[PDB]
Amino acid sequence: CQDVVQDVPNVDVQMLELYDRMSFKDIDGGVWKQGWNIKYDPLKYNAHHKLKVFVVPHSHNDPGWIQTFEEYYQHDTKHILSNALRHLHDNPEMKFIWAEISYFARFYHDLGENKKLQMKSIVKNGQLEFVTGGWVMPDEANSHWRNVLLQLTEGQTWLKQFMNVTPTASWAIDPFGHSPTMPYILQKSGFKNMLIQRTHYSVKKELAQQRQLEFLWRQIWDNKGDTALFTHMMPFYSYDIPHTCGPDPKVCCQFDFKRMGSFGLSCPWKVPPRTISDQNVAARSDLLVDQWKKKAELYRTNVLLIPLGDDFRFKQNTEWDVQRVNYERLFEHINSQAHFNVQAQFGTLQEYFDAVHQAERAGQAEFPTLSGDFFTYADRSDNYWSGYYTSRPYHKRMDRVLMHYVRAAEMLSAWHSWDGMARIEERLEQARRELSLFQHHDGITGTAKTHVVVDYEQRMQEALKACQMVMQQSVYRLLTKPSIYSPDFSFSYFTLDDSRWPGSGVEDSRTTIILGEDILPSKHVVMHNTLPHWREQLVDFYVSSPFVSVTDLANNPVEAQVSPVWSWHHDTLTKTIHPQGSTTKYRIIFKARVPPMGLATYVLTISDSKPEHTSYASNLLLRKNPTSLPLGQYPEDVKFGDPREISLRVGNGPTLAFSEQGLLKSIQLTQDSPHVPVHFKFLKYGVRSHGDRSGAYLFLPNGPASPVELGQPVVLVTKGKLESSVSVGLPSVVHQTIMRGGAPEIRNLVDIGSLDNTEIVMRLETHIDSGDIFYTDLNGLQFIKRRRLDKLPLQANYYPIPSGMFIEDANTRLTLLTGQPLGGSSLASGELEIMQDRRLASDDERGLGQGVLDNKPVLHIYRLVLEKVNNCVRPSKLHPAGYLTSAAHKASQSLLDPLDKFIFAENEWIGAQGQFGGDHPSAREDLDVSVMRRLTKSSAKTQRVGYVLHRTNLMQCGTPEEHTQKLDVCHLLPNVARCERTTLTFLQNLEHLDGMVAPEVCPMETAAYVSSHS
Ligand SMILES: O=C(O)[C@@H](O)[C@@H](O)[C@H](O)[C@@H](O)CN1C[C@@H](O)[C@H](O)[C@H]1CO
Ligand SMILES: *[C@@H]1O[C@H](CO)[C@@H](O)[C@H](O)[C@H]1NC(C)=O
Ligand SMILES: [Zn+2]
Repeated sequence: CQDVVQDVPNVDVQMLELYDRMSFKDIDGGVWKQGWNIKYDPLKYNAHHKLKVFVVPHSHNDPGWIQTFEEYYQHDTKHILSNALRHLHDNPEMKFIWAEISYFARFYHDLGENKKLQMKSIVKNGQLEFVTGGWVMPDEANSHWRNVLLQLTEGQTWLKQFMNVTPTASWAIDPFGHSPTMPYILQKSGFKNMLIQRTHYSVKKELAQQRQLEFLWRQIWDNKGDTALFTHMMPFYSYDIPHTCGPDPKVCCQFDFKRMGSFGLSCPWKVPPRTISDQNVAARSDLLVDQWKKKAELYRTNVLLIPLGDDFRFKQNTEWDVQRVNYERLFEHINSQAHFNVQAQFGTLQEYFDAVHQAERAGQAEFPTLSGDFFTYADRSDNYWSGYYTSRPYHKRMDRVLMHYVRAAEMLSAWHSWDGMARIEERLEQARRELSLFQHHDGITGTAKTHVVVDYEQRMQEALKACQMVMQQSVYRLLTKPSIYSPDFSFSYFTLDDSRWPGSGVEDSRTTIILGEDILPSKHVVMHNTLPHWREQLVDFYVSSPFVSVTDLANNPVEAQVSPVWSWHHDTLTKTIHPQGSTTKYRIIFKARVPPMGLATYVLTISDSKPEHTSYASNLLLRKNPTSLPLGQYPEDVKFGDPREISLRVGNGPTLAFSEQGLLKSIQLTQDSPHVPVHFKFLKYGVRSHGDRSGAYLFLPNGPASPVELGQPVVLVTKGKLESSVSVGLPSVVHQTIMRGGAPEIRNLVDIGSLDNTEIVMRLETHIDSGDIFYTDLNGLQFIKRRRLDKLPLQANYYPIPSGMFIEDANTRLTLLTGQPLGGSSLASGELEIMQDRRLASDDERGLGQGVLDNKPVLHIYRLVLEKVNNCVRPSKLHPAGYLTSAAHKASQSLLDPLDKFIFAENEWIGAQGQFGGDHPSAREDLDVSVMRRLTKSSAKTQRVGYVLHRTNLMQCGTPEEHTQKLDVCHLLPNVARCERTTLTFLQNLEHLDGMVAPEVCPMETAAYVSSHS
């Protein structure tokens, strides 16, 4: 195993280091606005050394953006694919590449048998080539690596099954900036090459000058280079034809033959394309070859990539003809004129890369190594695209909730084979596809039109119902005596109880468990733990009486706490946002202990008075002019007081101090230790008056953020033995700090309401000497070092916070973990800030054609971890990575993969069992079973189950925390006959494993295994 902490990799280009030295000046470079006037030596090419040009036709099909997936399919894409099949079938030298498998699958299944055979032969013969092969071309900023892998797998599994091909070349031309998480997943999925486009214009200029646009991209912590994936970064401002033939768009536009008039389209540089003929072909070729040779100067080999395409192109039959025939004329003339020393032809992406690598092996070139990422993207001037790190935050949070449900449904149902009548495969397929579709760079990114966001949300809501049905049927099967198990596959044995989604305040969707001495006295509840180690976590349920006690299934009492159910309302009468307590239901809380990847059953029983093992929280309402708050049968009266500082401590954990406005002020780790200043504050950013306006994509603040005026907010304090909290109703936000004895949990119920042209940010102010350094994660997979640069505007210093961020000095670290991707930064030493929501009334000119005015209440969740780190073994000052401690990693896990809760729906569960998985191995804390998926249907003689194992890297800080079982996923299910290491998509066997034992992986590595069973 490589050491990912102490050996700083030596690479030719390290993006953080490049960022430190680069100038980022935005000067007019001539026709190539953001470059320079390229020049070439005409004698560089001759008969023995020609320029091989590959023109690769393509069509960017967004799965939802301005139209919904289905509307684009009906009005556009089905015609693109139908005409592609026809044209390629009839024109054998023509080529075309295809990226979005969601669309291709949709298409293919509406095809007649004869067309399917035709389609398969143009794929087999190489004319139609799939690039990447993912269900979509995912966003790279907000997406979790688990879902990037999920959608890549959904598309490639479809391609292998139906087209019998697995792409090894990736094409990502539209994501708004790029992540090293991609080469990481791709390289472990059999890929050999990848292409990217949207990177900072300054970076493009800088790398082009050094001919470093093609590089071996390795992970920032990879000293050896085993993760390296050859990468081609396109050099210009866009992937359209005007910006892909060469440096001058006025010239390249004349070579987009769809712009002569009958298609509506035109050249904004004022010169239109003209049909090629014998009279003008020489003059046209002169212009075109000149462009190619200039573009060729920016790269190292004599092989040139020339994409030919744009959004939803190759739709009309006449369009196929006008592009094909004109380019064929150009090719015939150019290739026959020795003096150009050029051999040009239509080609595919893989043809291009194969030719480049042949040249490389011929010693014609050597490529540089690079590590780092490509965020935050700006396509021009000061237009940094950091607004989409936060846009439509409701759905961003929904993404993470569905990510987890999918994982839990596939894992719970993988333990058995199911009869087709149960429709398990069918429901999981739908859940996987709706979630995969949302990874699209206009889905999770929050950059689609209002009704298209609605379409994605409705699809994820059906996916969530599908997962719940699979999960509850599975739990019923795993915890009912076999000889009693009698399933009705359309019945609800259990209903899921979720405390954080949609969230209290967003939607009253939780069911109350109704008990009564004169009716039903008890109720079974079941917790599932998808993680591969024993886990204890407090779980809460709503009950109809405060007098309830908890037992495990051997009837051992379990300590519990009951609290009122508090909800907040903007009292548009005394003009306050204040809490109300339920007089009809209550919350019971207790610690559930659940086996690794297993289940645990508990029983809640009502009594007529205080039970022996249940305690009650005290409640304090702080506001001047208080009024009473009745709580039905709750046994303790609410206490009142004037606003004041307060301090709390649950168990032996930290003591937190709060301001009189109910916000965190300081944290004291132990009895003795000091009160570390850590203050939460909410501020707002506005939009510029004149000039470029912020929009769904762009964040263009009219200056630093200004404090939200709070007034005298109402603070609610709940103090219990197991859980305490401090909640405050602020304008636009009900902010809550919850304590269970470890790092606190923070929840914000954000409702920007009608605050047009406003972005609400949540900031943490500390005195940690962080300087200009901070850390953010990439796709929930790794943490990268960021350096705030004052030579860049504020918006350029915002980065994706997909799951976490932290700042530290020599002794102290503050890490903020999130349950949803949002934008964020450290704008000053000791500060961390993360955007909560943004309402924008103007369009930001990137084609969306609307602002963001469809905001809705959303419950954001976080864990806040203050830690001493002077004793931790950290990477050197020069290392570009950072790593979490054990506590922060477990805190991220508690947000992304909590215990699932099921309430038995009927009165009596006959044959109920108390636990499942008590014999599963409890693996080391840095190891996770990211995916567990049965890959075969029940009629298959040999069952196959796939596992994706991921090991993160946690800092050594002096806490032994040892003694753990080795997890061998291949022996989790009985009767194993074979165990294989495979690509992460499970599509290719890479190693036959001895003894059918799957070894554990190294820190920061991810592996896949498939176990076969008789
Ligand atoms: O085709 C052009 O005119 C290009 O410059 C592109 O603008 C092209 O429309 C496309 O990339 C626009 N992309 C499409 C969509 O997926 C994005 O949100 C959006 C952001 O601008
Ligand atoms: C699938 O591709 C393989 C090459 O790996 C080929 O040998 C096989 O015949 C193909 N199967 C089908 C259904 O054409
Ligand atoms: Zn796009």
